[PDB]
Amino acid sequence: PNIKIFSGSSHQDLSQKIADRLGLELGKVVTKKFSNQETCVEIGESVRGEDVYIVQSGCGEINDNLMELLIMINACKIASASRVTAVIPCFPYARQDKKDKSRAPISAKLVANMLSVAGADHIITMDLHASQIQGFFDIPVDNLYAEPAVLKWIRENISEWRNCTIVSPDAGGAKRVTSIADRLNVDFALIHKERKKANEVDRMVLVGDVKDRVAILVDDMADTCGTICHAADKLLSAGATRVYAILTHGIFSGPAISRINNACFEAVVVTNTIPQEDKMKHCSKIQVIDISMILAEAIRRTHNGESVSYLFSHVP
Amino acid sequence: PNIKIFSGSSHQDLSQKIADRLGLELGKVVTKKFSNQETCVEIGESVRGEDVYIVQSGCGEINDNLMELLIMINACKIASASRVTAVIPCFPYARQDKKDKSRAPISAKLVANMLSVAGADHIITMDLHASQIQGFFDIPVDNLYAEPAVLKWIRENISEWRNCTIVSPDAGGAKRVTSIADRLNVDFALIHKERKKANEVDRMVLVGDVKDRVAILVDDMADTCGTICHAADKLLSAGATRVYAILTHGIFSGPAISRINNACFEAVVVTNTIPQEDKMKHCSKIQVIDISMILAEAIRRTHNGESVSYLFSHVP
Amino acid sequence: PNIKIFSGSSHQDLSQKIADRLGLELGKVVTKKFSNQETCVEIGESVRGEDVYIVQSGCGEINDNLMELLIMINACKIASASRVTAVIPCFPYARQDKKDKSRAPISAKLVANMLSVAGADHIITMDLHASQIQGFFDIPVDNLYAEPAVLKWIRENISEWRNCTIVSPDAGGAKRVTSIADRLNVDFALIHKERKKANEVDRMVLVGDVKDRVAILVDDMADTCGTICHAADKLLSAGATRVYAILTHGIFSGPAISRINNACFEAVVVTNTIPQEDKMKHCSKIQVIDISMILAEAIRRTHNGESVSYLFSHVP
Amino acid sequence: PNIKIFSGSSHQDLSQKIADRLGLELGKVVTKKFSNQETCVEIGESVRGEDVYIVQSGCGEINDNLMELLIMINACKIASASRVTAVIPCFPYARQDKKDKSRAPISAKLVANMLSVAGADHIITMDLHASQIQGFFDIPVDNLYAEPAVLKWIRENISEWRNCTIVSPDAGGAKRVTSIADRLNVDFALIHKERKKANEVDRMVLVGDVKDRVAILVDDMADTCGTICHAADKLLSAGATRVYAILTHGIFSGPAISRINNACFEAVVVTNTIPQEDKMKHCSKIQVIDISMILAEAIRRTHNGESVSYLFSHVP
Amino acid sequence: PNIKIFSGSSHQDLSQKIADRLGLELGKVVTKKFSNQETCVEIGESVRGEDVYIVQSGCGEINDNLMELLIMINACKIASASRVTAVIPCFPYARQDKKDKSRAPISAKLVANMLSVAGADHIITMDLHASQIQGFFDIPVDNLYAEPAVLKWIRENISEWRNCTIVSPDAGGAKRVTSIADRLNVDFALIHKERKKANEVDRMVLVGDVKDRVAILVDDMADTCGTICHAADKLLSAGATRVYAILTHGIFSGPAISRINNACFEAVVVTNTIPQEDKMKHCSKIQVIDISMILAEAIRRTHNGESVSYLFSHVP
Amino acid sequence: PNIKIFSGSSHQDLSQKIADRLGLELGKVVTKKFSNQETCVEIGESVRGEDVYIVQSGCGEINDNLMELLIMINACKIASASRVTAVIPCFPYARQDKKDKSRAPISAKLVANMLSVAGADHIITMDLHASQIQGFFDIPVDNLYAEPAVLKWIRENISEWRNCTIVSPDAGGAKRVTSIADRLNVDFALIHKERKKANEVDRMVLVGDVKDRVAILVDDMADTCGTICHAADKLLSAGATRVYAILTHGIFSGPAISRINNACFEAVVVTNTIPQEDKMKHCSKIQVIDISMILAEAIRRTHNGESVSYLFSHVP
Ligand SMILES: Nc1ncnc2c1ncn2[C@@H]1O[C@H](COP(=O)(O)OP(=O)(O)O)[C@@H](O)[C@H]1O
Ligand SMILES: Nc1ncnc2c1ncn2[C@@H]1O[C@H](COP(=O)(O)OP(=O)(O)O)[C@@H](O)[C@H]1O
Ligand SMILES: Nc1ncnc2c1ncn2[C@@H]1O[C@H](COP(=O)(O)OP(=O)(O)O)[C@@H](O)[C@H]1O
Ligand SMILES: Nc1ncnc2c1ncn2[C@@H]1O[C@H](COP(=O)(O)OP(=O)(O)O)[C@@H](O)[C@H]1O
Ligand SMILES: Nc1ncnc2c1ncn2[C@@H]1O[C@H](COP(=O)(O)OP(=O)(O)O)[C@@H](O)[C@H]1O
Ligand SMILES: O=P(O)(O)OC[C@H]1O[C@H](O)[C@H](O)[C@@H]1O
Ligand SMILES: [Mg+2]
Ligand SMILES: [Mg+2]
Ligand SMILES: [Mg+2]
Repeated sequence: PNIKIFSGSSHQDLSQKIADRLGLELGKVVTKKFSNQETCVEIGESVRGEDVYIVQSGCGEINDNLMELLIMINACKIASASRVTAVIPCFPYARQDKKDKSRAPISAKLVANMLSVAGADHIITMDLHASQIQGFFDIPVDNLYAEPAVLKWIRENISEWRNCTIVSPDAGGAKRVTSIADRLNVDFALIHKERKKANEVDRMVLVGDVKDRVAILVDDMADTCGTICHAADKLLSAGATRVYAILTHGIFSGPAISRINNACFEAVVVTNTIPQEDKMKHCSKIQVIDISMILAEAIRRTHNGESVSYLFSHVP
Repeated sequence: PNIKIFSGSSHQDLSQKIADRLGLELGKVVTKKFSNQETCVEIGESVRGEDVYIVQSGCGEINDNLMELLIMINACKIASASRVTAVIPCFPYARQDKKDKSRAPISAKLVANMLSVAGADHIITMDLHASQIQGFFDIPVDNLYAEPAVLKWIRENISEWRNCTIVSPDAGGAKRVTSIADRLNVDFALIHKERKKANEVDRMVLVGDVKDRVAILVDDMADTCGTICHAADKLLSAGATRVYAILTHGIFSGPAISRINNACFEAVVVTNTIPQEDKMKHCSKIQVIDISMILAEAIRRTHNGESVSYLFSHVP
Repeated sequence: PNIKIFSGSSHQDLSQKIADRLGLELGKVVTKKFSNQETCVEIGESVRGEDVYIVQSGCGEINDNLMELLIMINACKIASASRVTAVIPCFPYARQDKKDKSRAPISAKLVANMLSVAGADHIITMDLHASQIQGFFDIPVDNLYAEPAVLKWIRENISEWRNCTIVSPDAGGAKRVTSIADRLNVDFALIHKERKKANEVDRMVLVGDVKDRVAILVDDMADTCGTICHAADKLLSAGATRVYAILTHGIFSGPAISRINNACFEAVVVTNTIPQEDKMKHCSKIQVIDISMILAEAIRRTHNGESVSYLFSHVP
Repeated sequence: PNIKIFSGSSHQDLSQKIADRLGLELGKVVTKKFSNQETCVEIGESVRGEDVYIVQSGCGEINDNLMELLIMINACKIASASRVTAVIPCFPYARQDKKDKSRAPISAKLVANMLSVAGADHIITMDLHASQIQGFFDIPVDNLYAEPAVLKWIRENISEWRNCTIVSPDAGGAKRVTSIADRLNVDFALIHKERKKANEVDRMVLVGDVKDRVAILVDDMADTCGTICHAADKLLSAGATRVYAILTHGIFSGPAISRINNACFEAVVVTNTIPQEDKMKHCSKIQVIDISMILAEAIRRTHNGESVSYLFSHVP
Repeated sequence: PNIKIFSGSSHQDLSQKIADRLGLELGKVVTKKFSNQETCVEIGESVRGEDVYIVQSGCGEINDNLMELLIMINACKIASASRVTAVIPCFPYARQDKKDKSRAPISAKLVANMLSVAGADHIITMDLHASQIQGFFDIPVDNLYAEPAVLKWIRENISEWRNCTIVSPDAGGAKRVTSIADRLNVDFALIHKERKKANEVDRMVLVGDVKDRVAILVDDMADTCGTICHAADKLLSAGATRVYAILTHGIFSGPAISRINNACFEAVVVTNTIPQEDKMKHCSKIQVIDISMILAEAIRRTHNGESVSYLFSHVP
Repeated sequence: PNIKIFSGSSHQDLSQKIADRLGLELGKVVTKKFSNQETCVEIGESVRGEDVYIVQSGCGEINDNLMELLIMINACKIASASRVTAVIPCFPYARQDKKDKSRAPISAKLVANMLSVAGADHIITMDLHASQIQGFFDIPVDNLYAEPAVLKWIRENISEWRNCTIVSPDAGGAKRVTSIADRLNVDFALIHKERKKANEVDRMVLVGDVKDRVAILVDDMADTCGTICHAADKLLSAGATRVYAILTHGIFSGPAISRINNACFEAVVVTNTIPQEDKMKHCSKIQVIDISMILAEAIRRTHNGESVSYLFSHVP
């Protein structure tokens, strides 16, 4: 079997980068819409007995892209592909990973079931919002970390990183922030927005010392940037000299760009798990860490039957 | 168990009509989008041990609506509903019902599998593009016909219906047209657009006599109205006095409204399996047959454990 | 893995032809009946890690043959075959492909589920009564066409084929007839037997012109030959000079042979998806198109991981 | 839900007896064959929300009957039956319950899987050839014993039953014979036909004393009656005064009737799990124990949610 | 259907309390071991059409208890129970909820799959180590909180609770601690043990102010009490006046009792999701919050088809 | 793919013998217990695309070992092993192979389902208590016989084996004993313990002649040795000169060692499907037949795609 890399409509630049790093051309696929807005998928080459990797991030037109991915997976399976792997850099519906409300769906589990029934044999993803999403499948799920790339960026772009403090913008980010602070041998802090019992002012509590130090906000994603912007205001109010925000998934939906442009961030750093070209044109603060080499190495090692553990300590 | 009727965002007027005919209020659901365009479903009441019917047509934002339906089905199932029925008046991806091309997906089968894995126990639909889609599920699938309502409309709105000829706009509609012509005891004709071997003019062949008679075009759906418009030009060129078009699913996507407005149709008749309010505002030729009574009777009989065979001979 | 071709009891001559065209000997199998008429299957060689193809048509003792096929598939799967493919030239129960009656089974879907649970990984079949039967499986299903062979036979055996008209014996055959007429660039006609509302005479309506022309009846199968015989009487009554019947599946059950012998057919042409040796001995009108080369090429390309699209335009 | 009893073509007299004992009329079903010998099933009444019991023994046209049963189960399931129970008095393919040969199918497991995929929720059967067949399903399987009826017949029809010896015709029947001998407080013996290493004479070894005593052969079934006839010759050669044969399943296929008529049996006693009317007309030695009351009580208790343990100690 | 409460061997006192609060006697079950240490389960009464709740905590002989629970679930399912619910107060293998190591199993997902294949229709559990474990099933999973009972205990047993600080013993407990601190309107702190890069001294970092205040350690479980004991030493070293530890699952395996007896805890508070009678006899610091009323109310509401949302704000 | 042999904690000496006979080192696995007695499995090497064989007998801590095996299977599957085979020399819960009691679980079927859901693709086992357990899986199950090794031991260790009688200790062993007696061309006898109707003395009935002959007791297993010890007393009381006991599974749980030491056995012969080192230290009568060569040959032939039928006639 040979590696066949197919791109959905979501992140075709990332698919191209992965294919170039693998020394391959992208597989021939026409991914369009019928007139009635139904997804049209036209695989333009044989995938018989091939090791098919479909790159599709959960971003942009989320349901459009997920349906595109499912249809492409099913087409490859029925076309007798040896193995179909869904490379989903940003897993859609990952934040709907539990039922903590009455009648609430576990949409991440539904997406996992849909991918399984479409015929996916393997999932490659980066920085799942909850790592337990790996357990939502009965197939192997690669949950790659952007943490080595984040550490590289911090050590190369922040002069006073050895005296910095890594800040969690919410309680759920504590593990990620503590891991990064341990790897950098720096202090960490946590910011919590307390629960909205009524319609008074949202107030943020900070635990840890950030006074007269550079604060690096690290989180898994910035959708509306309410979390990171509120954390940034709190950090400046607490005496932080400079505030950075580093995310792996830059969704930047809704008012995020205006929020960041009016915030105090020295830089907002995201990976290219989601296309950022449009976002960077309206926000100069955004910088992008390319993770295409990580995904390409993961695909290559999956095809060659080699461990991907190397990707959790080094940036290829 | 009690009937609980929930509406998706696709066709809420039809859901309201069904609920009124059942003497019920629509179940409390908030069906919106998160900022990143992920589907948000908030069922506002208990469905424990209830007989849940979710009305969602395949129309408008097709993938949005289908994801909404799947999430609502899964939420109801996890919320311990006694039974979850998907009332899908127009089945999405129904035209992708076979693999007659290399690497082509069977998207209808994928949609059926997704509905099954979401937890649907029963499907109620009207005039499946292919009746074999019933076989795409392992659960009961009600394939209701709009034919009795179509016959009622023909007998009440076309004065010379006894001398009319029912015309199939393509080869695939032949069974539907022959059934309608048999029930009306009238002649039938078939129109075929021959295959596009090269880039010459599309030419249509008509088998049957339509000269100096009213021609009624009957088809399962009109998406772009290319089929019915081309058939209408052919019918007028063949000597038909007046041309009607009767569909059960009025999709009217893309250039359909301009096509119909510039066509020669006496009337374009569709059911309300898809919302038509916007379409009727731009095309006076469109008239709507309400099928909400058929769907309401089907839901009521399903809940009461009664046969729906009555719906195939009478309009309630 | 190597190709292993196993024959059921249904069509062993076709299995032999396929094996010869593949340059193989048929796999050693004893397919008999126990005393109590239970199916006895004794695979006489190892199939470990082999690519097993089991040839069994739906014909003769239908349930006997289907049980034989299921038992052989399961034996091969438990015997650790790399892949088990059911080569079913005529799919049994294919006409029971929908539920258009109260309490009616979808027997084609049940057969598909039984084949899936027996362990079939791939289905190769010719001219499914409904192409949507491909969607009854979650495994790849090859629906081969006899149309290229039919076109070859028409062009080589009917002198006036360029002025002929291809006739559908019922409404459901319209797509097949229009496709053949397009490929031959000839006229087409359709014959419909209207629905039996009471016990009066069955009357047939013909749409299209067949007067003073050769009429070729093309259908997917002739079980009792009531359809083709009634169509032939109608065609002669309408002024057709000569009438041919071309089918892909010659079932010829019940009164079919006497019907054909007393009909006006110039020739009844079927493929050898079903054994015809016995039928030809009692009806001189029957001629057979060998499709063993099509099936052998399909099996060879499936084993070699090559596209079978070539089989839809050429007869090997 | 109400009890609905449907009969297949196999044993309709037993179905009638069960229905009469339940105070019900048999459900309206037409079970015939299409012209091409495909099974035709036409359920003539609604089974919506009903507790459906389908009676079909594995006998006669075995594959015909099993396909009939599967199609009826699937039709009832798709017709929205509350529960579908397969009442299979003699389980087909029960003797193919293991793989003790290379490439041998486990046909009993395949039949169980087919019944499960057809939609059976419950199996009621009598005296499975191997009780472990209960484990071939994931649904409850009632394995009823004919042993209480056998003990009743022995105590009422054999005057010297207290001095009799119960004889196993093979090694596999030892548990059944020991259980019966324990319940009767009588001696037991075992007869073994040693393995056919070459083409010499089949010789039978008897362990236990049967001299000058009545010998009762007890086995689960008599298909060809080779086992019981050879055992009877051995028992007479060993000095048994009279020889009885008691089976629960009288298959009597092939040469069984001539074998019994030429044997020395005082009586051959079978239950009516298989129709015996034809067999009794050609063999006066055959007597029938009616087990319809056992099956009717099992169905009634299953419907009422009551234990069937009473059936293992008493004959209702 | 009626509530049937069955106890495994793990926590029979809790099962008795639940049954008393439900006004029921525990179902008759013998749960012992065969001589070869295989689990023996003997359900002593009919569960036909019953709503069966099996109480079995993941504690003590973990694999013994889990196998007991699976066997009891399967026995109830095969015994035709209407519904089988596994009441698992402490979910076993819950800490193995992700694959963050090479070749690491997701044991929680395996346990969920085993419960699903045993036939569980519903899971009721308290304070899952990861709430995403709800997504490991395709059945409803009730993840009850001990938080209302914890808040009640804090407000009734700690005089200076309004000036206390709730402390997370690790980064993963941050959400639980922030929720509790929000509900009490008190400060919170977090303690992190940094990663063991080499064999130097384990050092703990504290973020937040605990000086001269009562510190309440809140975590989901205390297995070896290394986390809470190390956190307690850190809290005293940081100037906390008194230190409490509140857990929902008191596992107290290995050296936990000696660790607590030599620690500085004012009280170690656990629920009775795990039996604590033996632990309290050797550690006077341990106090138990009874949660049997929460579980009993959850079971009663599940049986009655009522929401359990009331249990997340009130202690019944 | 390469053979990877992994050992559980149950029988590591047998795993070592298998690995040596295969010329391999055992795969690196740490199989321990967490503090709370949860199974900890740490596979120490890549199994990507490997043919993994996990050796784990059902013995010792039965539930501990079975959970270990399931966790290791699941870890190998998620670690992308090409194929995972469970080598289970003594199948746990094999005696719970049917439901012959009210509410009784079929624990063997549950174990099979658990192995299937863990991801096992193949099962290799020796002398299943019921061969129908092969039918409890949908994957191939190798049921190897210790009979050739038993025959070798008899012919090499019992001087008067040609005049011996092979004795079944119960009715269920009759097939095994008759097969062995046929292969040795010797007499056979059967011993039955009649059912315990009340609390009187257990009495044993012997059918067959053992007077003044060596008696060889052959059974599939000796758990408590009650069966073989009672049979030995009966055989001596019946005039047997010497009594041997040959089992394939020596469980020897509970009072078995004291029972054997106080019995009259010339030798108790078992295979090493279960570790016997501890048992032999307290009972000199126990001798061990090594079957590691049989298991190693089975694994090697499974990997090489060769028949294992040779293992049923010869000891490698
Ligand atoms: N150091 C690590 N940190 C986090 N996750 C890891 C780590 N090592 C492995 N994983 C997880 O395990 C998966 C597979 O691990 P890998 O080392 O590539 O080999 P294997 O597939 O045999 O376990 C990765 O995709 C990742 O999800
Ligand atoms: N021209 C065609 N007309 C009809 N069916 C086709 C055609 N081409 C392909 N198919 C269908 O697609 C199946 C597989 O197509 P093929 O071209 O062999 O490659 P792939 O399996 O990769 O799709 C065929 O078995 C057939 O059912
Ligand atoms: N005494 C018995 N001997 C043999 N099988 C039995 C016996 N009692 C029960 N069974 C088996 O258990 C099944 C169901 O048992 P039953 O006592 O009716 O209640 P439950 O279904 O709750 O177990 C029966 O159909 C039969 O297969
Ligand atoms: N306030 C809440 N906090 C956390 N989990 C909740 C809450 N409300 C509901 N849940 C979760 O949802 C499950 C079921 O919710 P409930 O309100 O009882 O009704 P429904 O089952 O219809 O959703 C609970 O068992 C719990 O896991
Ligand atoms: N002589 C035999 N006696 C008993 N069981 C056998 C015998 N031959 C084969 N089997 C069973 O069949 C299984 C596989 O058989 P084998 O001959 O190795 O080839 P195949 O897997 O192709 O059937 C064995 O593992 C065993 O369970
Ligand atoms: O401990 P024991 O019961 O004596 O030995 C196990 C026996 O139980 C079962 O019948 C096995 O076939 C053996 O004969
Ligand atoms: Mg967060
Ligand atoms: Mg059409
Ligand atoms: Mg923790």
